[PDB]
Amino acid sequence: PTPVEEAQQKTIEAITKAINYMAKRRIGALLTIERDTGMGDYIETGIPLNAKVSSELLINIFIPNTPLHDGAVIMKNNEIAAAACYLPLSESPFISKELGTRHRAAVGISEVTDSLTIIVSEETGGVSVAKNGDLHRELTEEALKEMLEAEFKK
Amino acid sequence: TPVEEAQQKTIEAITKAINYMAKRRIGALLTIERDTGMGDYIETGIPLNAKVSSELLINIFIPNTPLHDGAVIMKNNEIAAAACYLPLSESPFISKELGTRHRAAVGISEVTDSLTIIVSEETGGVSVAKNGDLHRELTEEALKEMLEAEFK
Ligand SMILES: CC(=O)Nc1nc(C)c(-c2csc(N)n2)s1
Ligand SMILES: CC(=O)Nc1nc(C)c(-c2csc(N)n2)s1
Ligand SMILES: [Cl-]
Ligand SMILES: [Cl-]
Ligand SMILES: [Cl-]
Ligand SMILES: [Cl-]
Ligand SMILES: [Cl-]
Ligand SMILES: [Cl-]
Repeated sequence: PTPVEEAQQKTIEAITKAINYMAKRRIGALLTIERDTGMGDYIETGIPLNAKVSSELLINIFIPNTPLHDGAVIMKNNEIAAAACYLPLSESPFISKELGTRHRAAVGISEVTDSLTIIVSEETGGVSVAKNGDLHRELTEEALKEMLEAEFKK
Repeated sequence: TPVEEAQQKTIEAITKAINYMAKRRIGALLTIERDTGMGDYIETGIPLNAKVSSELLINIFIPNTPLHDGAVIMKNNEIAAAACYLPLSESPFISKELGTRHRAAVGISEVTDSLTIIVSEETGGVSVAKNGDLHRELTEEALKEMLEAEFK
């Protein structure tokens, strides 16, 4: 385990801990992780943080009725770049009618970037992921961690 | 100058966040490093190294959240860490009207030249600890003058 590999693993654990905490509490969340496609244009629409990753900061951002909780958090490598960001809303006809704006935004950014977006439903606490225009819903924590590990490789 | 404009933006962010928390009576503890290094206390909290904004400061201190207990420590115009430990003053002149937040603020002000702002969770009153003294029930004008004196 090189320092970079360990850093990546700590970031993955930080994400999965935060998502699990919010899922249990029905705390709605929208977390977009930059991959190879730069997302500066969307990062600039939010509140700049440029912060180190922690599960604690991720949770604190999404607490309901707070300044930062609406909109997307966008992450870069080992960084929380900005919160309350705008994302394009998908027009896909495959987006279930019972889903929220968070899901429409996550699929939207996944259609025009190679990013990975995680969504926590404030209705059910269910966890979903948007990638390449596809939305995969009702993920177990095992499924989420394995997705992140597969996606962080490259 | 760019530095000066950055400083005033930081002061405005702090004062807007403190005003918000005072109105809601949200307890808060914010220490700003000056010439005495505070790395030993920064290391006790959660690393952030985050840009200052009123929004982030508010989100940190929301009650019953991971980051709300402990001190935020600011250094070099950034939020270095949250949920940090500070030394509790042993002064016999701190009123028992005041909380652990205030005793920690006075304590760090006894061993550093930092400026610490405290919002009371009971009254929303704003105080500042500097050089071992605690200045209570501050107006918005007095807090801004203190921060301007401190950043100059
Ligand atoms: C064109 C447009 O409207 N883009 C949006 N993006 C995001 C991330 C939004 C949002 C609103 S409330 C919430 N939790 N997330 S709206
Ligand atoms: C020895 C010791 O414990 N020092 C402390 N520092 C800080 C900043 C504290 C705090 C603020 S709010 C809360 N519940 N605790 S206790
Ligand atoms: Cl970019
Ligand atoms: Cl939702
Ligand atoms: Cl779901
Ligand atoms: Cl409170
Ligand atoms: Cl908590
Ligand atoms: Cl208090």
